[PDB]
Amino acid sequence: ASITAITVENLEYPAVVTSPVTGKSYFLGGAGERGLTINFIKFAAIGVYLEDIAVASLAAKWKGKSSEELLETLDFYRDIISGPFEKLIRGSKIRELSGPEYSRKVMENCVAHLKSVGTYGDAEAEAMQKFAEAFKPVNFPPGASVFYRQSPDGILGLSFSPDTSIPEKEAALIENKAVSSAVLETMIGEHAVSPDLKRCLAARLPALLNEGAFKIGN
Repeated sequence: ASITAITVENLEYPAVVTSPVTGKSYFLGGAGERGLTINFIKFAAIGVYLEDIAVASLAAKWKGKSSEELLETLDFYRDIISGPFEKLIRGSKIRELSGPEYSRKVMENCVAHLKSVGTYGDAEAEAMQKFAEAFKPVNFPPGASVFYRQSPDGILGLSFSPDTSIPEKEAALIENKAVSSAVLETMIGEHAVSPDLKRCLAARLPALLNEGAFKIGN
């Protein structure tokens, strides 16, 4: 039919979001849940937004592929993760979480990843320190959100909100190529814990990739 909003555990993810920081417009690629290993306890919801130009970019290699084919093609997610377009990730809590509580397990996966690809030098350790620091003064009562703005120019912007509305400014800009893609790498890349996100993107992209390009209006 047409692109749609996704609701996760009562956390609405709009079909379209426009960034107040770069003016770029994104479309919902998919949403997912993320919880713990104790009974599986769901803690947060996650939505991956891709800039509208991402469609033209992915078109040549992926238009025509079925959702079944996309889901199994690791190379599909590498074009999503490292594609020449901005990505926006919004994590919204189901269960209250302080900055550090949350930033804790996010940095875990990120540090691991960077280590397994040989890109975790001082610069990378420094950037992750700035990342931890941006989360310290923040708290995430259910409904509250963190917006990771992954710039194509190697910037990772960090925004925090009381609800699911997008902030007008960012609390921090982390300038490191490897780290900029790390967060998205941990959610939809090869060694992603939960399939939820990868499955959702495989499901909703085929419809789009076939309509050529896609511009979220003037």
